[PDB]
Amino acid sequence: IGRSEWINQYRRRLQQLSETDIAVWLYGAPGTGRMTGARYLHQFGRNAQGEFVYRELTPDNAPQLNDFIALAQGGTLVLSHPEHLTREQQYHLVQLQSQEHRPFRLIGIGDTSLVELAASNHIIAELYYCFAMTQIACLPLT
Repeated sequence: IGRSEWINQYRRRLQQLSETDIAVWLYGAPGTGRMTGARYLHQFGRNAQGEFVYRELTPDNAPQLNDFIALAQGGTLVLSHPEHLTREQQYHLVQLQSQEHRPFRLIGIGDTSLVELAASNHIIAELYYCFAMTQIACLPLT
């Protein structure tokens, strides 16, 4: 079973995760150190040099999505409460990821795994598609 195996197993995911440009979904209850993973992931990321932007998406700010993408460019982009985003907005996001070379590394931070979000609140399948492989439960490295 193991006690600290989970962290190393969790830690192992980050180490092997860092090379890939694939979107990572970091989820769990707050204080689970998911935020710490993104910075760690970004810091150990190839695009560490690139701007690192994290946005918590209130409805009022959810509209000016584009500024984050433009500002965020060449570097990791971190967002939460992605569920708010318009289907076209979800799709925009999703389309950019498709290119062989990603414009930005996309990390999704959630209380819960997508699926339970996607089920609970509708999320487009395409957006889900990148997410499904990368959806992770953060473990406190402290």
